[PDB]
Amino acid sequence: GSPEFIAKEIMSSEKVFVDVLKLLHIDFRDAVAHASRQLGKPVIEDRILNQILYYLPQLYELNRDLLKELEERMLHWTEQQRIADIFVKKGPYLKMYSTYIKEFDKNIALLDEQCKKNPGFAAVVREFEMSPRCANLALKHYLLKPVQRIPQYRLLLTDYLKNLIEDAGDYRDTQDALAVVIEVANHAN
Repeated sequence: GSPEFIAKEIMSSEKVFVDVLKLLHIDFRDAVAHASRQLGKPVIEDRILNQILYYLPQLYELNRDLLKELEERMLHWTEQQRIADIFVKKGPYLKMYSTYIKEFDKNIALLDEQCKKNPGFAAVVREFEMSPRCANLALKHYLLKPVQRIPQYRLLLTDYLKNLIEDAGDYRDTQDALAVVIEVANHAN
């Protein structure tokens, strides 16, 4: 059925998106930590790294849990055809993507500055980008994914709503979830 197919695509694309958040918050951060242990001192100041990886601990925790809830829903779809309440519940936290989007250009410029002016950090970034984990895509490519994810939620939830029955089941929560994600998406303007 169309609603289940679209909900499955929300889940499957969320698996990929959470893997990007892992790449940034866990794998890249671990690479910096590894270089810092090799050197015996931080290769970059924590406060600067955390601004480059802006809100990534919060976003990783938020979407890791969103994903696991979606996975539970899709495993039990026969008995309960609902996903949108999960987005509505997490609304206050999804609003963190608004500041992520609004600060993106400044935080990418900070990444660029730090790679040009801090050679130990530049080396970690380049070696990570060339590693199989990144597959020779720049860190900025992955840091853009949260910006791109919010319009994807909008498209997917709009298609989901189109295939629901009015004022039954997940319909009203899908409307409210769409309102949350549109408010976030507008910060790209």
